[PDB]
Amino acid sequence: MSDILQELLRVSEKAANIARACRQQETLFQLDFKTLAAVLVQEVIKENMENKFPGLGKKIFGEESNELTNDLGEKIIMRLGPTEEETVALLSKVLNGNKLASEALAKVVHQDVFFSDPALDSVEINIPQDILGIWVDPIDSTYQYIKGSADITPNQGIFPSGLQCVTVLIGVYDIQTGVPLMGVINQPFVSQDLHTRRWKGQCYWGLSYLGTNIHSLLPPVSVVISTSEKETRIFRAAGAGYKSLCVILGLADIYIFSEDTTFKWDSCAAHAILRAMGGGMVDLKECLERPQLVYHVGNQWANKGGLIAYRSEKQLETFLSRLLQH
Ligand SMILES: O=P(O)(O)O[C@H]1[C@H](O)[C@@H](O)[C@H](OP(=O)(O)O)[C@@H](O)[C@H]1O
Ligand SMILES: [Ca+2]
Ligand SMILES: [Ca+2]
Repeated sequence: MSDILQELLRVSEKAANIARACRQQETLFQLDFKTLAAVLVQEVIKENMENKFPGLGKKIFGEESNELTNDLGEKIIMRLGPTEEETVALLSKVLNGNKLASEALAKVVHQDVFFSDPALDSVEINIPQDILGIWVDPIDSTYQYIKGSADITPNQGIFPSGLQCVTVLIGVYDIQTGVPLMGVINQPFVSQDLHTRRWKGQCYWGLSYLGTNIHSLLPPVSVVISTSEKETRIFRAAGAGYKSLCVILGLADIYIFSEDTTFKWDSCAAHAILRAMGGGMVDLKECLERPQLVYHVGNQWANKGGLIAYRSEKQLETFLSRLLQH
């Protein structure tokens, strides 16, 4: 429902805050750290949603485990809190007792966020909690996150690489039918002030429930196609979330992926937002033999057969016609 969606936006901003903190504070920029940040962000999302909506916390699935393996080989189960002290203790257990890295992490983990949207505040939609499943990618395009390029110049509005390709993806789907219902995409690194080195982000939301379709306000902007960097008119770009975003905003009309290296958490949130706009994601191999992606049944959680992401079915039929006449 709209309430759950507002909470998801809030925790998306907290996740973006953790992601930015790990690269803009010197002690965190010091420092496997990428999976540490990913597992931490996923756990922050999960625990916030469980605390605000009891019973939801078990329904939140993601790319990361909640277990980590420190330098000694100890398995540590990630449970934060109940407040900052035990979080600093747990982080000192994972980070070999580096006290100020632990303290900075717990400081931005437990820091309250009051990020809202007046558009979604008046929307009053209720959805029974028992039917909701959640796929979460805490940090999409991890290689661009660690690479940290800030100076990349886009091509026709599309960044081929850089921190702009990093996203936090939170998708909600129907447990029984497998249809995506709700979507949040957080872009933590959209704009950087050259003189303060501070990054401004963006967030996009969508909802598609029983014939009702709402979405966040989009900025104003033959076919334009986005492909990934290792895919084997047409632009290359990093990030599954980011390419779906290019389709959402209209920077591109089709996003094709022919490999089987995406998963439900890569595509769920974006699929829901696209669905709220008349678009969707279809199974690529299924269309070529002549079928929307579902999120309740696995194979394991990979989107086997690749995908096409589209905002307008007009463009999809045009493209498939021209495509398989060769
Ligand atoms: O950048 P591409 O070429 O679109 O490749 C995508 C990449 O962006 C991420 O979505 C990646 O997940 P992750 O970054 O979370 O490991 C996914 O597995 C790759 O297939
Ligand atoms: Ca990821
Ligand atoms: Ca991913």
